[PDB]
Amino acid sequence: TANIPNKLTANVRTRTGKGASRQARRDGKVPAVLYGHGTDPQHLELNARDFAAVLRSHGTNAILTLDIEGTEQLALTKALDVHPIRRNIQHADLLVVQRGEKVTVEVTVLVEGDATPGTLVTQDANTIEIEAEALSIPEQLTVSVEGVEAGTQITAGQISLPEGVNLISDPELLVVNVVEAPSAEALEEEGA
Amino acid sequence: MLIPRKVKHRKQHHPEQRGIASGGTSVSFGDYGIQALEHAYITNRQIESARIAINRHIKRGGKVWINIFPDRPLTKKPAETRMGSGKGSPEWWVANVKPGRVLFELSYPDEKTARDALTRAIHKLPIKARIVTREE
Amino acid sequence: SRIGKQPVPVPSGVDVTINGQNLSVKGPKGTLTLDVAEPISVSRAEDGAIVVTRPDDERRSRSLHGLSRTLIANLVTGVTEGYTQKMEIFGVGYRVQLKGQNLEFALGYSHPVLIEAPEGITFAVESPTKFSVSGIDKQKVGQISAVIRRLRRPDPYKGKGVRYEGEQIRRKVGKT
Amino acid sequence: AKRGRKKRDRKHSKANHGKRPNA
Amino acid sequence: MAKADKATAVADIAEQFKASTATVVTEYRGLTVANLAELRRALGDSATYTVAKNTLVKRAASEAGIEGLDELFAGPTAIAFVKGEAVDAAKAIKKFAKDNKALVIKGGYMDGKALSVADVEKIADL
Amino acid sequence: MKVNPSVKPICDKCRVIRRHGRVMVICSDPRHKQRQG
RNA sequence: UUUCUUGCCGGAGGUAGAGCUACUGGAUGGCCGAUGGGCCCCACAGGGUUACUGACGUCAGCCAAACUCCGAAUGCCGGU
RNA sequence: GCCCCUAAGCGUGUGCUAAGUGGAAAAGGAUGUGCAGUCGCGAAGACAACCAGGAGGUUGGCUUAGAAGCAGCCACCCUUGAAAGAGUGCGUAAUAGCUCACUGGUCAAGUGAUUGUGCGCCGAUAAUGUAGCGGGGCUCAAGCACACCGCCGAAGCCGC
RNA sequence: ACCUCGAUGUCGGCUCGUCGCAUCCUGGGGCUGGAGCAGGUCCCAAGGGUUGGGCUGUUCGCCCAUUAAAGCGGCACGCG
Ligand SMILES: [Mg+2]
Ligand SMILES: [Mg+2]
Ligand SMILES: [Mg+2]
Ligand SMILES: [Mg+2]
Ligand SMILES: [Mg+2]
Ligand SMILES: [Mg+2]
Ligand SMILES: [Mg+2]
Ligand SMILES: [Mg+2]
Ligand SMILES: [Mg+2]
Ligand SMILES: [Mg+2]
Ligand SMILES: [Mg+2]
Ligand SMILES: [Mg+2]
Ligand SMILES: [Mg+2]
Ligand SMILES: [Mg+2]
Ligand SMILES: [Mg+2]
Ligand SMILES: [Mg+2]
Ligand SMILES: [Mg+2]
Ligand SMILES: [Mg+2]
Ligand SMILES: [Mg+2]
Ligand SMILES: [Mg+2]
Ligand SMILES: [Mg+2]
Ligand SMILES: [Mg+2]
Ligand SMILES: [Mg+2]
Ligand SMILES: [Mg+2]
Ligand SMILES: [Mg+2]
Ligand SMILES: [Mg+2]
Ligand SMILES: [Mg+2]
Ligand SMILES: [Mg+2]
Ligand SMILES: [Mg+2]
Ligand SMILES: [Mg+2]
Ligand SMILES: [Mg+2]
Ligand SMILES: [Mg+2]
Ligand SMILES: [Mg+2]
Ligand SMILES: [Mg+2]
Ligand SMILES: [Mg+2]
Ligand SMILES: [Mg+2]
Ligand SMILES: [Mg+2]
Ligand SMILES: [Mg+2]
Ligand SMILES: [Mg+2]
Ligand SMILES: [Zn+2]
Repeated sequence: TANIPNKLTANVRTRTGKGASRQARRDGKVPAVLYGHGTDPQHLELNARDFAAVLRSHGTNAILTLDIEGTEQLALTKALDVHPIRRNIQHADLLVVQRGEKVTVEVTVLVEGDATPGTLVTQDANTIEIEAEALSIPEQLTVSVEGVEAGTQITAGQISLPEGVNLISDPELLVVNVVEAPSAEALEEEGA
Repeated sequence: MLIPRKVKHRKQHHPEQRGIASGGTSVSFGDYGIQALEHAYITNRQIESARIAINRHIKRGGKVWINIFPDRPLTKKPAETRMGSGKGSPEWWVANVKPGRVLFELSYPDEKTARDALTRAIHKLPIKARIVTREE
Repeated sequence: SRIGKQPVPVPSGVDVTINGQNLSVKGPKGTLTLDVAEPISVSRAEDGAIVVTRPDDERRSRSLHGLSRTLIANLVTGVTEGYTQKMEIFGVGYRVQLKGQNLEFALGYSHPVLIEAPEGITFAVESPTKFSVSGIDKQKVGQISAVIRRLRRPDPYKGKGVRYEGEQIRRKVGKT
Repeated sequence: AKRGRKKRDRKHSKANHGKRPNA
Repeated sequence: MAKADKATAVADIAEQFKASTATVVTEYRGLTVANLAELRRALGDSATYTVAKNTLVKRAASEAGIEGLDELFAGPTAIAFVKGEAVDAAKAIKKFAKDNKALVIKGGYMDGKALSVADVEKIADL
Repeated sequence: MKVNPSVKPICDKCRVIRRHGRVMVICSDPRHKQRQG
């Protein structure tokens, strides 16, 4: 499992404040902050279209290499802020990472397969925490369900993982649950 | 018909209806859900009507979640009465909702049927609404 | 646009004269005049074809190009060969007959109904149950055909009335 | 009725800037 | 169908033609499923009966010298490969065509040259 | 000829058109005919 | 000039907001659930070998003028 | 505020409006129109249109008088393939037929969807006389949006 | 409770009008679970007409004989 960095251009902010941030967002640049173990916080700007394209292409957790006035830095998108209604990228958090580091990254999980007629699939947990080096973080994790019946509680620890990844979350977590199909009587009874 | 078992205080002011919802603005119980846009006081009977409308069309499979509960009361005084002489009595219960709040959540295999049921539900509410999914 | 792109062929036995925007065609069956839309210009290809061109690519020009092309094609075809339309009758005791330039019907009313023949159109009947209408102008032929058809109200039970050759009318049965 | 709606919508003129006495 | 699928079909017919001795071209229009299945069963003993696309066979014909059959691909075309012997399948298709009256043989290929319908009939008779 | 604020293609054969600023739907079945107003 | 305005400095609050394993209440869906703090033989010993209850726990998503682990701009007193 | 009533611009440049919107309004409905961003397909022949094939166990099981693809429930299996879906319907008590879904042969490049936005349409309806631009009138804007140049305008300020 | 208490006189009935259409008849159409007479529903339309009696002061309402019909409302619940 290997991944390649994505290149983007960033500029040093001239002014800081709510007015400046609003003006930049209106213009079409999303403000962001770069901080890490280097003890040297920096706050920059990115191109909204390019950033959105990169996120769409390579998921939420992507390795980014930045061109800061001719200097190259390796950064990871730690967290994002999204407006609940307009659905924009209000702000971004970037963490400096060098090759050969252990990081805690949350990765989404997907469920695919076929179910028996009396089986209904439910997903209690959508994300898990895994520890791996920067360049081998998976973009998606899949779990297969085929011909299960009755109680088939899928445990988080039971998920198959690649090499070089540690399951930070305890094995006690439950991710996917399978229960008998509902009925009209139960549906009517519930909610009254 | 959802009502609270008991409340510490039985008569209260009008709930505040300003601002944008902060919590519960993301949908994670199933696959599809509803989010509001306007401000209004959703009633218990409206909630019941929406739930019945969804269920009667979904029929066998799936299940529905409700993320709100009409616990805050409202009062009405007897008609044909002058003003004053004290406050009225509680009549119907409402739930405060703000833009971004997620109301209902449904999980079902078929996207077409799910969206049809959600639209049937939306048509019964007093405010505009939009269908949203689990993925970002 | 797509329909109007193809130039309209001109048969040898057709005489075409162009005077600015007015257009006239002389042929064996007669002559007719025409007026073209101002925004669109028409040109005569030297190889015996009609060329219609549009200056722009907006809504009005796009709409008018095909209309003008089809109208010119219809005009040339009509002046060349002509146009005809024939009908047929159904029911019991329904008859048609010809008297000079006029035509008389018998639809079962207390009185007989007459139809007046306008200019440039002639009626022809071969059988008491079937007749035909002939003319040169397609629009006029269609108008008179519609007027003839509208004489009797629709009947979805017994199908009594008049209609075109292969026209199929929806029918339903009243059990009572 | 018609009369009441007319006045309150007449406050949206350019000069009054949106505020008019007695609504 | 995808580009990979079309390429796979081209390669499939290319190798089928390479492994086959000769082939004939016929029209499958106006034939019912029952008689089509009957013909397939009759011809399955020695040869194979399938349907080929005009452009697809045109492209697959570039490898060999059968490019002269390009002019014969106008309209519907059903391709048959004679893996075993030559005359059995030709006579079978001729008898089926004359019995049905709804099938017309466009031509065939053998000896590295295309031949007209009269020559196809003569070789089938031989 | 139904007259309602909302007009929809009831069956898979209806076609929606526009005439003189009024949106009406026509179809082979007479029942399926209505207009806005 | 002790009045008022501006800059600077020292001052105590409990709103808006937000939060809940931080207290009192309302409350959405899951998990084992001993022990219903309890019921097929009542054995003094297998389970809802049976659709319950499931406490306490734990997974997550919420609400309150008479809830506050938190908490501002204006406002007010004093000094220059 | 600057077409006339009336003092001053039937001002300059770039775009939108076909509804007198401008000069009344909601849930909701819709092939009106301009801009920005998408995925699928398209020279290996896209979409529509105009000829052929659209089948065999098969009437799949329960249900019913009845159930054959089309009151209802379970799989929603499979052979032949180019394609057959336990089939979206308007068809008969039940069969039988018109068909259709994907696809073949002829023409030749646009064809669909949601995504966000500027303007618009329907929803529209009370009583003495148009009467919801102040009047005449205006889409050859005298309407709307973004920039630029001027003027008229009080007992406000300046001048004696 | 905003004008009228140094005054805005009142419920029905009689006489006399005028206006709106959310139409009772007369006039023109669409769809029908429209065979025809006769019916149900929607669309356009305000030129004309819309009776006489028994009962209560009535409004309202029941009833007796007719016609095409015996419409709903506004004008200080029209009009001393
Ligand atoms: Mg909260
Ligand atoms: Mg609503
Ligand atoms: Mg007010
Ligand atoms: Mg002092
Ligand atoms: Mg403090
Ligand atoms: Mg306190
Ligand atoms: Mg608050
Ligand atoms: Mg608590
Ligand atoms: Mg939460
Ligand atoms: Mg308060
Ligand atoms: Mg508080
Ligand atoms: Mg205070
Ligand atoms: Mg002047
Ligand atoms: Mg001008
Ligand atoms: Mg411009
Ligand atoms: Mg209008
Ligand atoms: Mg207006
Ligand atoms: Mg409106
Ligand atoms: Mg809508
Ligand atoms: Mg077919
Ligand atoms: Mg089968
Ligand atoms: Mg059934
Ligand atoms: Mg848009
Ligand atoms: Mg004016
Ligand atoms: Mg002064
Ligand atoms: Mg008073
Ligand atoms: Mg008084
Ligand atoms: Mg008095
Ligand atoms: Mg009086
Ligand atoms: Mg009317
Ligand atoms: Mg009438
Ligand atoms: Mg009716
Ligand atoms: Mg009338
Ligand atoms: Mg008159
Ligand atoms: Mg009146
Ligand atoms: Mg008086
Ligand atoms: Mg009076
Ligand atoms: Mg009066
Ligand atoms: Mg009155
Ligand atoms: Zn239809």
